[PDB]
Amino acid sequence: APADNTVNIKTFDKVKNAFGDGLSQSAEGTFTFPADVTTVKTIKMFIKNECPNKTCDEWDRYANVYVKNKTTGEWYEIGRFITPYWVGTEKLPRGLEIDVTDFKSLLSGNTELKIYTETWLAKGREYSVDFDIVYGTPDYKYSAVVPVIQYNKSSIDGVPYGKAHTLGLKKNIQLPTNTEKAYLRTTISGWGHAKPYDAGSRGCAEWCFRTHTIAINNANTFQHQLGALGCSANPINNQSPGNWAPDRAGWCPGMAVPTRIDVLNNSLTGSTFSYEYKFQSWTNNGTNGDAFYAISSFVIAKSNTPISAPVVTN
Ligand SMILES: CC(=O)N[C@@H]1[C@@H](O)[C@H](O[C@@H]2O[C@H](CO)[C@@H](O)[C@H](O)[C@H]2NC(C)=O)[C@@H](CO)O[C@@H]1O
Repeated sequence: APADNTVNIKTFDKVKNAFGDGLSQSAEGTFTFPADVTTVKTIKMFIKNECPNKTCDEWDRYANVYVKNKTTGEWYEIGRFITPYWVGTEKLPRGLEIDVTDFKSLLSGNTELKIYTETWLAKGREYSVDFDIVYGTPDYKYSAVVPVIQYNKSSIDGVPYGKAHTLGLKKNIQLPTNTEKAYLRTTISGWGHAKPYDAGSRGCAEWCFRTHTIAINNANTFQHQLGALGCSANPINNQSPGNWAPDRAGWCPGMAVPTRIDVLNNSLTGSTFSYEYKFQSWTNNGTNGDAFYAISSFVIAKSNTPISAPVVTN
């Protein structure tokens, strides 16, 4: 049979995210992706950060990429990473890799993308992003994705962690009746060294290890352990003198923030069910700054027959 092909799509080419008068922390652009995605098996996004000769904002910054929903105009976070300290991603020839297959329905035709870095220096960060589309035979011909929650405009725009009440994490999701497979895609990272510290002088939410929970129809169904990823083993090991090696809770400097995939029960199909993201209980005493969990959680619906995006309500 004709060999299944892989197409590479180049979009951002050495774009700069920076902070300054005539500068911008984000860069957006429209790129042409093939129109038909019915045979797309995988899409890999590669982010190359060019930071030669300490020419960039040397801090380990929060950064992310979005695809625009052509009809609603809403930006969906397709990938998130923390810039390495001092250097770029040169240690990785193709750059940081994040699977964005879940968004194949949005990556068709002239598609608008946005890349942001929470950079506060004019030096900023420079990137080049390309995508590999691998065609073959996906088990499901059609897919639809919609965000359940997105508190991710920046690290400090994440959900405040440790306050008396934490609202905005509960929604209702309505899956199409023709849904054959459904699952959640979640990306969460913590900011801050808020007190009280955990043993080991670990403040929240950057350093304190936590396991969060997703409850479906009130039943605790999935668990998200934000533990040690093994930052010392990071291939981008040229980050010193920055504090790159110790483990943060669920992330590392110079590494993509992990994508958590939770497969929903087929009994949920053709139903509206409750979704609730619950952070592990903690109370900020407010003596050492804030704590925030930048989070985006999407629900993907797949079927061999055309499927509309699931409906999310409060
Ligand atoms: C990924 C991560 O958590 N990075 C931290 C940065 O966010 C910190 O930078 C500080 O970020 C806040 C919020 O954007 C700014 O208000 C603050 O000015 C900025 N501070 C500096 C010195 O750039 C950073 C420093 O605390 O620590 C990590 O890099």
